[PDB]
Amino acid sequence: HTECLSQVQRILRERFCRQSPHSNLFGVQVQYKHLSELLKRTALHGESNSVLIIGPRGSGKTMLINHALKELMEIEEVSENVLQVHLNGLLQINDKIALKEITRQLNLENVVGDKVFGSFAENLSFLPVIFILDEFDLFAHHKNQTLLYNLFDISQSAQTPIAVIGLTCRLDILELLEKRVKSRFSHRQIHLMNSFGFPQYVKIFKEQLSLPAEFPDKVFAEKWNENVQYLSEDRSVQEVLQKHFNISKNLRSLHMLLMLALNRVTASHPFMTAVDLMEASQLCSMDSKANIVHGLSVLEICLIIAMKHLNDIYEEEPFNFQMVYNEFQKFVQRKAHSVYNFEKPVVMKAFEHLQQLELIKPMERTSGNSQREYQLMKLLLDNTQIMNALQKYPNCPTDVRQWATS
Amino acid sequence: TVRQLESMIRLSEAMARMHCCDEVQPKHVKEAFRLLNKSIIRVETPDVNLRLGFSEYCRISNLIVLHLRKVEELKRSELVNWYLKEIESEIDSEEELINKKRIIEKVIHRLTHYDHVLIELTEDPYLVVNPNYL
Amino acid sequence: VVLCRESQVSILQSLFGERHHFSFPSIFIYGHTASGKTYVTQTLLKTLELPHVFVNCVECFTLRLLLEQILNKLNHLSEITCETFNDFVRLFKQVTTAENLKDQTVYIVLDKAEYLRDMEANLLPGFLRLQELADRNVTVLFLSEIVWEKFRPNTGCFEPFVLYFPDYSIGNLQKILSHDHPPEYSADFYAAYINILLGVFYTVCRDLKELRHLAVLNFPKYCEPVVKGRDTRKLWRNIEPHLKKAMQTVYLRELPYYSKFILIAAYLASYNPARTDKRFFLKHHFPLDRLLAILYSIVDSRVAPTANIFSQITSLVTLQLLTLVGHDDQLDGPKYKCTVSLDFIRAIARTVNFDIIKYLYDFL
Ligand SMILES: Nc1ncnc2c1ncn2[C@@H]1O[C@H](COP(=O)(O)OP(=O)(O)OP(O)(O)=S)[C@@H](O)[C@H]1O
Ligand SMILES: Nc1ncnc2c1ncn2[C@@H]1O[C@H](COP(=O)(O)OP(=O)(O)OP(O)(O)=S)[C@@H](O)[C@H]1O
Ligand SMILES: [Mg+2]
Ligand SMILES: [Mg+2]
Repeated sequence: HTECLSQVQRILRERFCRQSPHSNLFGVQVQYKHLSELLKRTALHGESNSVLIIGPRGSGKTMLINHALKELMEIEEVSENVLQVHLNGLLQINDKIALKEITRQLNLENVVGDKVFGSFAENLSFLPVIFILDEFDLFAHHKNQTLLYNLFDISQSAQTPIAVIGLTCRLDILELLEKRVKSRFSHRQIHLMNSFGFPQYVKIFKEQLSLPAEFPDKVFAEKWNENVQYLSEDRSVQEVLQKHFNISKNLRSLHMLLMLALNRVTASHPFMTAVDLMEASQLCSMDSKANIVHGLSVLEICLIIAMKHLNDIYEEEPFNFQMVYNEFQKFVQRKAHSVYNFEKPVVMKAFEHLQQLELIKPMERTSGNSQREYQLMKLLLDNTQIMNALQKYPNCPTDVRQWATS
Repeated sequence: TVRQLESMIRLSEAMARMHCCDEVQPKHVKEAFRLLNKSIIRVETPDVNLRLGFSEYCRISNLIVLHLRKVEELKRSELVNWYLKEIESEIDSEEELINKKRIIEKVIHRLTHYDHVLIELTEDPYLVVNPNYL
Repeated sequence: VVLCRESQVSILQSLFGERHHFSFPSIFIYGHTASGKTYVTQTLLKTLELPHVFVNCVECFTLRLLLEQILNKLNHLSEITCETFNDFVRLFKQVTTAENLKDQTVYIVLDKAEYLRDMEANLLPGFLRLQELADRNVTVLFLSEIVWEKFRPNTGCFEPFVLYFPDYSIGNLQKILSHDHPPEYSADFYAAYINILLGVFYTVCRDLKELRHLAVLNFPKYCEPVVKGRDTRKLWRNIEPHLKKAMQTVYLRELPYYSKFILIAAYLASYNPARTDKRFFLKHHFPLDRLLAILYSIVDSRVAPTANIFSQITSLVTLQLLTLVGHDDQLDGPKYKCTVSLDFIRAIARTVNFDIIKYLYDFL
């Protein structure tokens, strides 16, 4: 009952939100085999290696390394001799901070010293330890690439064994390095691509939402497995999966969609429904621009229609406040006695609000020399977007609609 | 210029001669004022949602605003009854009467809830004119 | 309390689950100005009694201030000073180990996040993936008016769950405005007040705060006729002109002699092309010298070049009526621009008995 639902909620939330390790690996057999073999070579012997892993973000780059480490560290007492250092390109933006982190993680600050002294020969002269480098591309943007060069040098040196592992999303990581480090860099690359078809994606979806064999209740788990198996071949679920697979093959989006779908699982509905997945897919695939336009007022809509007319008459040219005001006045004067008698300041405030919402952006920004008036503005919307948004407007008056059509 | 004034007089006289009237009436002046004003003109006005033309929509709006503003110096049902009394000279069948009732109900609702020219005050709500319609 | 806000609250409560449960690393909430983002989330956090730290981006205009305020408030919930983001991560890991903070999710509400993209390059990506780095059951919320499309960094980062707060309608606005009725009169009276106010001003002013402010300001005049002695027609007739006068201002809430001539000459120099200048001033057929010549032509009396006229010029420059264009060091060829509205210049010319329209080349 309720306790089982709470436990399965916890397990699935841990699986998706935190990305807890799982024994299931998809289409990464050769890559993981190669990486684990090389890690075993670097650990059981004094040989050194340098490898880069290139892939799109969210493609489980970190999972390979984590699984390999959990697989190979516990083999023997080698874990006692092996030391691990982790460096992230986001936290360490300067070489001084990187050196401080390296010293602190190695617990040599007592040996090296506590003060801010720039000398690092204490470690360099003293320098098996493995290095992990997340966001390797950021390190290449340093002033002289000193840390990367020193790491490659000690890797190529014959003093101590050092294994270097880098992670990258850019495919051009080779050209961001200088000639010296590139020559000293062992050209070992692993590529992580989602090289699998739509049926394999469906199998991945079916397996991911499958309860593990360690759950206490067994008949409930079997019923859950049968339910997910049945939901696998439903054509609405397959349509949603086809849409998301066409959009992107990254597993992170799939995990997010599954989490959002599972959010709507309650006691009254212990097992999911295809309509729930349809609702989640609809919630994940709505455009913000149309919503923002829908949330506007009448005066803003009139101003936007005038802006569209200006863009149509003058093909791809900027504009200012005065022309828009003049043609809005023309529109309200052609009509006999419509209730739109507004003065300059209120229209000016409406224009300021529109610019604040960042639907309009200035060109070659300057202030003081040019006022808000007489400033070259441009629109950041498309005609079809305006038409579609105006169709769904709740209480659009007839006059403004016909003016928009004209 | 004065030439347009003479043209307006001529147009009023032409309207008077058309109707075989020995004297000129202000209705002819009101008729000719539109024709002198319109200038640029489309081929045909688009329909407004059963559909109704833009000119008839403006005519109904003008009539209802004028009556309410005159009475200012009412009730929904009373106003509808007045309108049907005024338009009796045109309706010739029961179907036309029910069509006119449908049209006026729809137009009053549309003005109340879309164009904001008519404001509701609390089955027979009071109707007032938005004070910024001329 | 919250009115017409039940879907989003239910969604958030379902998302949170239990205290020991985990949630998303990043939720990005966006909506309009008067959607009530601050009210709803703060009331929900107070009701659920969760450990949350509320932060304004504008107040913390520097990174050190932001981190120190976050750490101090979190410690008070359970002096600390940090300087770098890595040090902040380490200190956060150290401080989160409290028993009250052991098996509970920590929420960091940030509002007015539009400025975060102008603070540092890597600060936003670091905040997005905080739960991975800390690994300590941490959730970060965002409140903003700009869509997520413009918050995306070039390198791409962990996509937050996007959420939208629905826009308000006539019924919702009327309900919200009619909830806080004054106790000294009937609820239906205030409901009719809200109805007429909406019928007058909904076309332009949809802001709940602004409309409520207008209602608060105008209610005393609404209640006068009954005090003077449920008459809807009487109240409406007594009250209409005041409402029109109020609607005249929805969002709004004597120069020396020679200064007027200087201003009109500057306006003429700015808005009249040079080629026509003689056509308007030479008896027979912008730089400072042009202004001086135009001034000499306009004024019927011979004006001596006393230093006081230059003092007037500089004073007008200071008063932000004339804008200096060229370099400040170059005070032999200075350039000026006039920023006065045309109605103002017409009024001052009328007070001077001068017809500027006769000289404006564009109008002719
Ligand atoms: N081949 C795979 N087998 C199993 N799970 C996978 C595989 N590829 C990706 N995933 C899952 O995809 C999810 C998202 O991967 P992430 O770990 O967020 O990406 P990443 O490895 O951190 O790369 P970055 O660039 O550091 S964000 C995780 O839950 C992984 O378990
Ligand atoms: N749904 C609502 N129910 C009840 N009161 C509301 C609601 N929305 C807004 N309010 C009230 O309106 C006041 C002003 O709204 P805000 O909370 O300032 O709007 P906001 O979305 O937070 O916009 P910002 O971020 O402050 S510019 C709040 O303090 C509430 O008293
Ligand atoms: Mg990672
Ligand atoms: Mg707020």
